[PDB]
Amino acid sequence: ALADISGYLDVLDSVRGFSYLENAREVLRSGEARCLGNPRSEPEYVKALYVIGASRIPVGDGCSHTLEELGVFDISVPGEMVFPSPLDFFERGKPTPLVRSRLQLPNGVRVWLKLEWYNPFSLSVADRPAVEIISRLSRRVEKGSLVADATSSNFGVALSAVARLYGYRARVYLPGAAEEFGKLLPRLLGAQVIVDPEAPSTVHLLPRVMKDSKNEGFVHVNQFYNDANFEAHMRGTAREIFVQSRRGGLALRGVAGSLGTSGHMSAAAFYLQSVDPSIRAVLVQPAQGDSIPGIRRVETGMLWINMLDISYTLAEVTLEEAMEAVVEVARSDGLVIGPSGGAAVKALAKKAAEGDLEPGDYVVVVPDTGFKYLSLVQNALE
Ligand SMILES: Cc1ncc(COP(=O)(O)O)c(CN[C@@H](COP(=O)(O)O)C(=O)O)c1O
Repeated sequence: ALADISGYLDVLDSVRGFSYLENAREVLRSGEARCLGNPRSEPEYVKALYVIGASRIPVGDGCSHTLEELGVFDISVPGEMVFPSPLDFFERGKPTPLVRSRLQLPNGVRVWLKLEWYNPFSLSVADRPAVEIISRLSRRVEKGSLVADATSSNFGVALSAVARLYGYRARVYLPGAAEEFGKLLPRLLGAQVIVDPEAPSTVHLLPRVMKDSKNEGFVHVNQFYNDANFEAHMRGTAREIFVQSRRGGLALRGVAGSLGTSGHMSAAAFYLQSVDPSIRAVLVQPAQGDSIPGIRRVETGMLWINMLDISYTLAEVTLEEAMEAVVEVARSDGLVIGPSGGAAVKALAKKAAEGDLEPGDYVVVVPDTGFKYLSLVQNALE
């Protein structure tokens, strides 16, 4: 029998650790889930169903239910794109678009771009962990409280918009090299902004954010370490790639993407590899010395990509190459993607050129829109 999962969402605040992900993997592998006689007594199984995108739980004795029955494949978007409020727009206005590029890659690699700027608050993939993180906290943190984090730009914008929509104040910390939209748009959205010209990277800033958190008592939502980030992408980004691949008729052979906190690409690789373990994940390594906004090198400390049972391949990409790929996609598709999106197209093209990849459909997650990076666009034009 089926029950509405929204009833059982306290397992989100009681289950800890990654061991529940075994259940998520097996349900996705087998395409079905066993009924729970006492759902309240299996909180790991319930969390696993939420995390893969079920809206209903299987309840009863000996029965089982398919992904489709559990609502993994439910259509959420009203055909007419009308929404009673901004958060309902964020929630129901999904999947984000998956668009075949006209770009031709060597060796039968067909390229599809998943456009994460179609998120309403930061015009970036960072809306999704902001919403899930503030939502989970809205259960236990009193309204009016301050929330804060370190960001490269995007997550701090999404944080400021989302915290305000739920009744919280926000503070964002940024390094001096961050884009101007990152330092300015949070103030527009009513958040306090702290810029460190000394900080060379966003993780550099984490000790200061932690220290100020002890002194002032604000909630440090810590997108680097908060599992709600990874879980937002499992039930959003990754489940969409799966559902979009199936209903789209793609022969999905891999996904490509870039790593900041590593939340969205871990989710993508973990989720799809549960369904089919030969699916590649090609991941961008910014070249040592180079700064590509929003992203960073693996060895510098990433939670999910490291701890989860995920296969991936790295590719080194310089900022110059990322920008040449922004240029090619624009001229080829008329879409203007951000530097980290060009970096992932470039990483996929490298692997294609080397003969490493099966022919088929590859999805590239494009984190944001190039319109936000005019100085780098001007440099690339040269
Ligand atoms: C523009 C851009 N491109 C890629 C990413 C990577 O997503 P992840 O968190 O792996 O999921 C982001 C994410 N931006 C964060 C993190 O900045 P860091 O370099 O310290 O991870 C942000 O603060 O906005 C992004 O913005």
